[PDB]
Amino acid sequence: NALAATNRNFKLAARLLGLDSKLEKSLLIPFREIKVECTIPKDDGTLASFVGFRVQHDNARGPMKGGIRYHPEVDPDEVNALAQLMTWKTAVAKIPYGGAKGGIGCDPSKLSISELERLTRVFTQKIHDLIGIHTDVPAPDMGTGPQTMAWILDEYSKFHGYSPAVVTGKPIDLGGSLGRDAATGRGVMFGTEALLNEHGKTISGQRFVIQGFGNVGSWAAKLISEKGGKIVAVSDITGAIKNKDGIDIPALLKHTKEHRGVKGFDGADPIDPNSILVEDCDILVPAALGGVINRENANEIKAKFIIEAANHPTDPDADEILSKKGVVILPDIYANSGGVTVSYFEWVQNIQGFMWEEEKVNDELKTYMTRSFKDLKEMCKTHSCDLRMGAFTLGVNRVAQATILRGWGA
Amino acid sequence: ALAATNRNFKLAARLLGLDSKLEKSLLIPFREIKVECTIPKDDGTLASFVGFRVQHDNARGPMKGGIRYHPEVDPDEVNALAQLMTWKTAVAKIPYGGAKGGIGCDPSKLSISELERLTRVFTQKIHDLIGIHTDVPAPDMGTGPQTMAWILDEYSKFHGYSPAVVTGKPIDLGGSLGRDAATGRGVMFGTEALLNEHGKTISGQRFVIQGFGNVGSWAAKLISEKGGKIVAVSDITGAIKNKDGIDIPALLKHTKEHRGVKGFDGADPIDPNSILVEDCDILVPAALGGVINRENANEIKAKFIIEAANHPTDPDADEILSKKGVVILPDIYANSGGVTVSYFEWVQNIQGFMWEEEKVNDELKTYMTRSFKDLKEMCKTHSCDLRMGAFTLGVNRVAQATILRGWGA
Amino acid sequence: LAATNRNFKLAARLLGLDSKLEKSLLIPFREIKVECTIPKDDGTLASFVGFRVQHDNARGPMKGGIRYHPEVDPDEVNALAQLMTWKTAVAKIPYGGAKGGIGCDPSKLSISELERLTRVFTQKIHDLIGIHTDVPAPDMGTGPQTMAWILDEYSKFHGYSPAVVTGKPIDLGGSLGRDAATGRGVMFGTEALLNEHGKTISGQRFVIQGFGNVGSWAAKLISEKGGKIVAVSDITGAIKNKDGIDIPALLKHTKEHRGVKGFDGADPIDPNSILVEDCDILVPAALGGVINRENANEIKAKFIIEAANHPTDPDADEILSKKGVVILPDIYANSGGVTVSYFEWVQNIQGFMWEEEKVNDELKTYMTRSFKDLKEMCKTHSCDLRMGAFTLGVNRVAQATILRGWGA
Amino acid sequence: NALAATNRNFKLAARLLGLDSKLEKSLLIPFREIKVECTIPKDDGTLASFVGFRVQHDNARGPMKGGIRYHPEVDPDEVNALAQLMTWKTAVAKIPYGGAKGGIGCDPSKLSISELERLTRVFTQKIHDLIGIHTDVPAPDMGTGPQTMAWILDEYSKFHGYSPAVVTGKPIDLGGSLGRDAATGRGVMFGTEALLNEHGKTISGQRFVIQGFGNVGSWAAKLISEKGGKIVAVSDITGAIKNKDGIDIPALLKHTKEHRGVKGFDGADPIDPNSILVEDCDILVPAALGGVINRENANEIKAKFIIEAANHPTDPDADEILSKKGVVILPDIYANSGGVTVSYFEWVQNIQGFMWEEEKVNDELKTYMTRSFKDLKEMCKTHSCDLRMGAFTLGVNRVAQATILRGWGA
Ligand SMILES: [K+]
Ligand SMILES: [K+]
Ligand SMILES: [K+]
Ligand SMILES: [K+]
Repeated sequence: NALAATNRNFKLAARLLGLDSKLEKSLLIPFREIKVECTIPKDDGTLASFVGFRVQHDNARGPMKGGIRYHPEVDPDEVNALAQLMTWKTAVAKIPYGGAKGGIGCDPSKLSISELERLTRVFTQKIHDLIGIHTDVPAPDMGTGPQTMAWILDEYSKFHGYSPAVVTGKPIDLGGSLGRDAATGRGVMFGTEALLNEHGKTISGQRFVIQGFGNVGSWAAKLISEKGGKIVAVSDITGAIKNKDGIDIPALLKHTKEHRGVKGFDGADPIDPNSILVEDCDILVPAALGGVINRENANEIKAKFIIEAANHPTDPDADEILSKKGVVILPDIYANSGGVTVSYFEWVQNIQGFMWEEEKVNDELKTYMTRSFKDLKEMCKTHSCDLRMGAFTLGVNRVAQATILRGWGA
Repeated sequence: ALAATNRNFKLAARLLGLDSKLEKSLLIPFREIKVECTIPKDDGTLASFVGFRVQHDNARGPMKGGIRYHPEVDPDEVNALAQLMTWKTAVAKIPYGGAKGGIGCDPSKLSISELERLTRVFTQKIHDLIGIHTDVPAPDMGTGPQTMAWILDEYSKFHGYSPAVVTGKPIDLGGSLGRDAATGRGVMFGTEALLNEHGKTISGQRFVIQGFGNVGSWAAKLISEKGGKIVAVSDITGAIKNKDGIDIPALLKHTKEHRGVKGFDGADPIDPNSILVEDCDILVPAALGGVINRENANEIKAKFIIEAANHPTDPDADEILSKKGVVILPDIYANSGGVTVSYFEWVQNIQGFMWEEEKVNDELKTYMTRSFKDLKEMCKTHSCDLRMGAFTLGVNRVAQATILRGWGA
Repeated sequence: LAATNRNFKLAARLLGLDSKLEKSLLIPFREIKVECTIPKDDGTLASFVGFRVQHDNARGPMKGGIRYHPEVDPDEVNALAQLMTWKTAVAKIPYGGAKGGIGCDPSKLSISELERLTRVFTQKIHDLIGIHTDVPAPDMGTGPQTMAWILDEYSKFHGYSPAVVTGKPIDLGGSLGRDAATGRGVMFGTEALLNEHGKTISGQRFVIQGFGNVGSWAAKLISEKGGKIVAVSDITGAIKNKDGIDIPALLKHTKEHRGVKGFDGADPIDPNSILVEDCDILVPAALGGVINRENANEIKAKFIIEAANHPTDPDADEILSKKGVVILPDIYANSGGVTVSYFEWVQNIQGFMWEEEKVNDELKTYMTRSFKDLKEMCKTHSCDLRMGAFTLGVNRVAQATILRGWGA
Repeated sequence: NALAATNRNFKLAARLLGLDSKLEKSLLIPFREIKVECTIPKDDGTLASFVGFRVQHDNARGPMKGGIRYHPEVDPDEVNALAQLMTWKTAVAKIPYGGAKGGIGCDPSKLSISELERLTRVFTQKIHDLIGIHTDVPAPDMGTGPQTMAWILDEYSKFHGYSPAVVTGKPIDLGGSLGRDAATGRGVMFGTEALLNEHGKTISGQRFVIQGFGNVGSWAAKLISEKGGKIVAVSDITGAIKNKDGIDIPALLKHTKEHRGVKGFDGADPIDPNSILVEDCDILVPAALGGVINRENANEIKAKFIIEAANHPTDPDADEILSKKGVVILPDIYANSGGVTVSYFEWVQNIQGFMWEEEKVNDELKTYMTRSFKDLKEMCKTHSCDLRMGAFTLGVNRVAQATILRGWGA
């Protein structure tokens, strides 16, 4: 209900710009769509056939970037929307990538680790000629992780020699970047301060509600509290906890790693899991799932700021409700761009054959996100639009310019 | 009768002892590609088209399949034809796999300069996905030898001169002699093979040929030259009959002059809808699919039907004509002379040395008789009709190569 | 071992070969060792060494088998690779000599492990071989399926490459007549040898020691050319018939059973006396060094066809050299195999398979020409057949080496 | 030779870690071993045939690195040991290389410069397909030098285009690195300060005896005196000299370069050339050859610290004797790693197409060696072992982790 909106925002941005319909159509059509057969022997000896795939949407601004999703549900339209979304996101970030997205229709929880490596290596064999250091650089996604990237790297290197830059999100021992783990969360804290400063405020003192406590949410909470932010409520799959005076995030993290959830945490009262988004605060950070803010609860949001750390957490219905209430929303396409930005930095480090210290990684991230927020701000002033539309017009403009500069045939 | 393809495959897999897991893998195509083809039109404005190529199976060698320029593109049909080509090349005993591709577009609305432009972009967008030993495209609806010349030309910018990358080229650019008559000549070859098995020969037999294009005319020419009596021929302009035999050479001059058979002295005109039920020995549907169907199958008087066209017999008519004792030479074999000679064109390009036409035709006789022998022996093995014998033979060969090559332990 | 090197220096001195050029001809072009580590079926790791000696490629791509065997003597492997270089030159096929394998016991591995290992080996050497570089073939412990796996795995790195290996299944581009190739070659050379002496295969009495893949095929085609196969031995025992063993009937018996011992139509004889049987033509077809000091004087044949490799070590060579026993050397006699393996490659290069009659007809052409070239070397240097073969082969490699030059 | 101890140290380190015996077996086996025929025309026209070779031991952690030896003595076992040592050495240094080692069995002192170029190019032609920018990067060694590398670079570039990164040790005019001459000596001084700092000490004031005065030894004395180190005794090819207040190193360096030895230096009294190891001081630097410290001279060593600047300078017996005395030994695998580390920097600069100023080379060298020393120490803390074993365990562990992360197929 918010991802079908991708094409809508695009067409909206294209109309904000003076985009010609013929160029718009070209930008909509992906550069390449690939489906491959992945047949492996299972541990019981019998054959198992899976379909791997890769949508390579756009490469005008450089090599394509996108995750590999191991998930049984594969909608052709949905995957295409994500590949296109990555094209604008990389453009908003001003990193020299295009957008792509791939995966294998499969359920990893029903495969042995032996089968998952076997499956991953076959998939790499079937697409090795379609990706590459300067063509398409995959990344982890739902159902895959650093070990997956390691296996891809190993098999790919058999066909083209050692190629650490062919995937990002690798283990540190295999050429992964420092700061990759904290990247998206750190970006969320960075972008929040940029937006607050634009209103004469700073993170220090503000009250935060963080819905979701996975990698992104947990890191956000850590770095934000370290900036003086008052984290008053946090939820995860195990429950939701509140502390009006501020949750001690270091203590929570220590509890959360040991106990595998925020539930049972001494030092914060448990609260109704369905009250977390409507809890009283200044800044609301949806950091788990999509569609959690909708027509059913938009009027009950109390924050003046919503930092879309998760993807598509706010449906179009809630978007217009909160606008007509003075709520500013930092759109996900910008708010969580620290991840893909740092992945660009990982690739750069591999291209340069020399890793950066973490202070440099983080320093460049601050620079890239400061600049992109400024450009994002100026697009809004130019087109008298909200932040989300400013991000899409900014992204579509850059792709369109690069496309035009490179030309079509004769 | 086209969507019936999976029916023939699923049956053949059951006639063979194929494991259900291996059967599913054989159904899954090796690769499916969609590419953006945007070109500047003659007026300067942009035009965007989608090109595509389904590469179904390559167990038995490089993939082979036509390129279709047509605005209507059904994904299932494209996949079905690619799968069909996999079985057909296996029946032919030529070392290819099956593929099928094209661009969704209407060439009648494009200038010739735009069509070259569009063809070159498509080649640039897929050149890394085809190749001398990978995938050898060929013409199909909306493309022809000129299109192949353009592909050859653009592909060679990326890989050096590569005449073997496409078949159906002009003779001047390494196309094969005998390429025009190949399908038609193959039909006559398969007819004699089938008749020889019944102690009969072409000489004397009465032929009805529905459709008089390249395939139909060539069959009529070469069959009449073997002593066959063509008693009726129909085409887009009408149908003409002569119970004592139509003089094909004279008819060919009339049809080349008058762009149709209607008006030919030496054959009375007859109802174009009556052509399939005319009295004869051998009926050659050579125009369209499904022309022999549930409504007219019982009314066929021929003891043999030579499927020169593709899918001329619906499953319904297959059983009616089977029980009435009609032997049907199935399309997958009967018109394989074309794909066989396209293999010969490629072989000649691979060997850097063209064949005399007599060699082309002589190898074709060898390839189609030997494949008929194997086709015959499969039917006896499984007590099945020719069409089912062909699918089981084709699926068995691919399965053998797939199993020999393995799935990485 | 050093058995080969002994013939080589002898041939090198027969020709006027420069000692420095001779040293280079002896040194192999390349020696490769690679680690092949696979997970075993129980999950634990297993590490094997693969290897390939690439001896000489002056005359074209190198050719040689892959042997899966636990015993790996570096001296043997180099000797075999060097021998292949000479063998391909006597055959006049445009190949050089190479030889490789994996130290492992295939009898202790599942087919899953054997496939895994084969593919890993291919990954480890794919960049060191190729359709125009080095074309492997089956050998001890490998067969057509092994070639199929190599073909499949190699093709992931370089596209479909049927010509990268020979000995493939026919379903994957293997040659017709490949199975009978070596056996037919021995029959061809026997007729050439007899024709030089005013005799023909027809009428001559054959005792055939060994009835494996090669021996069985030899017996078949000679019986069909009128040869009287009067005694045959193999791993299970020996049978004799002065009027001739019916090779089809013998083949029927052996195909049902696992040996000829029990064959109606030939009474059994002593398994170790076959070499000393009364006949005109004796064919050692099993193992090396079997013709030796202990039984050389008791050979009654005037003709010995070396179907096996190194069946006569130097000791018997000189004993039989006197008294007039003719020996057709292994380097030529079993070259039918490597010749038809060349034809398999040619067919794959041409993308168009040959009828079997063409394979066999070209086989007859290539071996006749090489025999004629072989005899003239013997006449030129007043030497026996074995040295004549070495002189011919080493001459061809040296000529090719010199024409191509050394930079300068 | 403490060279044959290589397999000795490894199986120990592999046992200190929980290394599966089968994985230990694979880590022992080299990835590839190559022998090639190198036949060239000599200047008199006659043929000469040589055998070139390259052991490529391990590449789990990256491209292989190793020297090319032009030397008539070729022991296969020793060459394999050296390539294996390099695998561990690069892992301790934390540079992304594996270990290799090669050469040509030949005596360059019996060859003209024209024949040496001919032979060098023929060797490159025979192995060009087995090395590469991301595969295996050779370097000078005994019998080869910058000119050798220039010829390799030139001939290789005919086959793969300009490839300055294919070898290190190049002439500076062809992309060689600044500071490469002082690298090993400077590295010795860096590690010495790192070691002393853990003991609350600094280079300043302490007494140095430096045995051997080659490239490494001379540079060490130079850099050490400049930090305040008191070099009280020096040995070289011509003899040994002493000065209880400290030998004036700048003045001596002037004396040694003109005269080509230390024999004759005003400002330092001569001493027994065979007494050099038993001189009283704080830090003794064996900097010439291996096995110079053995059981016969171990008990009377007066230093609390031995900086193994040379390779294999301490035999196993003395290692335990000096441990049983409170003597700390900085092992050669770490102490002289400045060379290989800067060779990595040379490669990096060529990969990036942009040379570093010398100060940057030296600052990065300091960074890499302090970081590796800190890592080396924490390994000792975990395994309660000496510095030498701490280095092997650290290197073997890193290789083992990379190997496992990349996996084995199925
Ligand atoms: K596009
Ligand atoms: K398939
Ligand atoms: K040689
Ligand atoms: K290893």
